[PDB]
Amino acid sequence: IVCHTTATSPISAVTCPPGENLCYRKMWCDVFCSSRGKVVELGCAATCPSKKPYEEVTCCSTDKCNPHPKQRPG
Amino acid sequence: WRYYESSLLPYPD
Repeated sequence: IVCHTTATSPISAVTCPPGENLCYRKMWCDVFCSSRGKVVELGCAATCPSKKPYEEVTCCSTDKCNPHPKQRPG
Repeated sequence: WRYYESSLLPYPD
């Protein structure tokens, strides 16, 4: 699968390692949440990152299904 | 760098 990644600047797409067939988007608040919104992390995954109390997680299985909130999927 | 939902441009740190 191919996923968006926040490891690069600008955000780009990477082909995930074999066995990692999901894309993920993780978002959470830091000190700047009120003005900048939540922190955004995008990457690859074999297993969806566990759901943490004060964290939002989205995991999907189609190419580039995990875009930055400011971008459309695909 | 770190990204926030408010911009496609990354912030320092």
